[PDB]
Amino acid sequence: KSLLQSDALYQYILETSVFPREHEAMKELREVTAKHPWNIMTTSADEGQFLSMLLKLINAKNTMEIGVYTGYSLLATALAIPEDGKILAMDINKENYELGLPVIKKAGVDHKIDFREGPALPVLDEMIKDEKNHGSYDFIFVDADKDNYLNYHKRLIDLVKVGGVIGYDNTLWNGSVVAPPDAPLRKYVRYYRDFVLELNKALAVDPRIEICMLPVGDGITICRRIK
Amino acid sequence: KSLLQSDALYQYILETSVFPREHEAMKELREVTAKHPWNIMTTSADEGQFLSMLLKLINAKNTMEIGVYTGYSLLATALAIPEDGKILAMDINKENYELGLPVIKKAGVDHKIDFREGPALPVLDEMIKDEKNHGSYDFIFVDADKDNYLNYHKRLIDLVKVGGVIGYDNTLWNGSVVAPPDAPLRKYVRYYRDFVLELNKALAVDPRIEICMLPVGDGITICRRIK
Ligand SMILES: COc1cc(/C=C/C(=O)SCCNC(=O)CCNC(=O)[C@]2(O)[C@H](OP(=O)(O)OP(=O)(O)OC[C@H]3O[C@@H](n4cnc5c(N)ncnc54)[C@H](O)[C@@H]3OP(=O)(O)O)C2(C)C)cc(OC)c1O
Ligand SMILES: Nc1ncnc2c1ncn2[C@@H]1O[C@H](CSCC[C@H](N)C(=O)O)[C@@H](O)[C@H]1O
Ligand SMILES: Nc1ncnc2c1ncn2[C@@H]1O[C@H](CSCC[C@H](N)C(=O)O)[C@@H](O)[C@H]1O
Ligand SMILES: [Ca+2]
Ligand SMILES: [Ca+2]
Repeated sequence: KSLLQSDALYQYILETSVFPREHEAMKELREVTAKHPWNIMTTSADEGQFLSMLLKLINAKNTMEIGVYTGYSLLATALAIPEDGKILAMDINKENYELGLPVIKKAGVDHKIDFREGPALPVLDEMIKDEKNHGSYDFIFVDADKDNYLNYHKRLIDLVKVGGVIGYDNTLWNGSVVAPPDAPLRKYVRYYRDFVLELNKALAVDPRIEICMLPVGDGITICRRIK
Repeated sequence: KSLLQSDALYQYILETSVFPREHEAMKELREVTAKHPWNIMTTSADEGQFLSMLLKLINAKNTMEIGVYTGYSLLATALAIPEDGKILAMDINKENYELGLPVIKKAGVDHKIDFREGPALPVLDEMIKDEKNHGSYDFIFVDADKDNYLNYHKRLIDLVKVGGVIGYDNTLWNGSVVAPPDAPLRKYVRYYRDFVLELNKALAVDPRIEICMLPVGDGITICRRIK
């Protein structure tokens, strides 16, 4: 499903504004992923289209992605940034990443990707220690844990430059953020729900960023660093 | 009512992301606009936060607005852009602008507007004649009539520069594609749905832009100029 009022409205957007003129490598990868068990996690085409737009608009060149899976956001990112662009991508799996890596290579853009297998926090902590890494990123996309978002934000805010933009994905969490106390949901969404609400409250109050909650995909909260 | 899954969800977005960080008087003007005698068309609380983000992200300085009325989106733009730059508040026909100018004046940011009254089409045509008004606007937001959109685009595509970004409101027109010819929809909406459906199809195919249909309010299509 989606966050709009009708699956038809959503589709109308896809059929008229996304699928036509959408590279193909995306189409390919989106096809490969459909065969995989956890494909429910791949990000939507409409949202990859928005990310493309945004990347272009802010003319980003150096970026980071936490939560790669298969590679949809990644591919989208690499096809948008300039030829000399660079992306630091982190995921705990890796086998899932290689499942899509063939398509990224087939789009001749895999060279902008530095994949690192393993938990993201450890890495973040080591980067903080080097003052050279501070304010060194144009864009940072966060589509991983959830119970770890606030933790990431603590070091991410010093890694993104003032120019800004950190994207926290899934902030509307399937709407569960307003589900009536009596409408049983999947155990995982019920679990991650407390963290999202908490995450959102913190972001709304954080003086170092500007923020915009866009109901595209499962919701992206765009944060622009102001200090 | 919004275009999202539920009113609650839409409220959540405003409750957590807008009202709190919301600008000064955005609620003033918003309360004012609610006093307007006709109060016919819609005024979304989630647009200001969005244009603000968009505008600062592209570092807009020289912009233009076509279709004011109270000036809500106009205020937002004025507040979001630098005290430096100016806004060619192109025009509108009625003086609902006058009704809100007090607030925009009170928020002291009116010194950026260059309001003009009466049809803009004539004005665009003029501007076009001088080969130097081509690619001189950083951003253009169109929330005018509807049958004039396609007519404006034909001109607007030359007034915006590289990234430029032209935005058009109500591009999803409250749920355009309803149940096939058998839906209980007012004649008023059915009349304009025709121009939207068409506007959408054209925009989706124009090779000079990239576009992106975002579900903010009643729908906003962001167009980035590439050719
Ligand atoms: C970390 O986590 C993450 C997480 C993600 C999350 C992913 C999403 O996919 S969001 C969704 C994108 N994918 C989807 O769109 C497809 C998901 N499927 C759905 O949305 C569903 O169709 C249905 O929910 P539902 O239709 O609303 O139904 P419901 O459970 O709320 O049910 C209510 C009725 O069912 C029925 N009922 C009773 N007991 C049960 C039961 N045990 N089970 C089901 N029904 C019932 C009764 O009649 C209920 O009514 P009442 O008795 O209370 O009056 C599903 C939620 C299962 C990505 C990620 O990557 C970064 C990451 O890291
Ligand atoms: N602590 C952690 N560190 C790094 N990656 C993690 C993580 N916890 C979960 N992940 C990963 O976060 C991934 C993101 S899934 C969604 C995003 C992806 N860019 C896409 O568009 O498909 C999960 O697949 C998972 O393997
Ligand atoms: N030629 C014209 N140019 C601009 N606006 C016009 C117009 N003719 C009529 N209008 C009136 O302009 C109104 C604008 S409603 C715009 C509201 C939106 N929240 C925003 O601030 O962006 C239309 O509903 C219409 O009745
Ligand atoms: Ca996601
Ligand atoms: Ca409007």
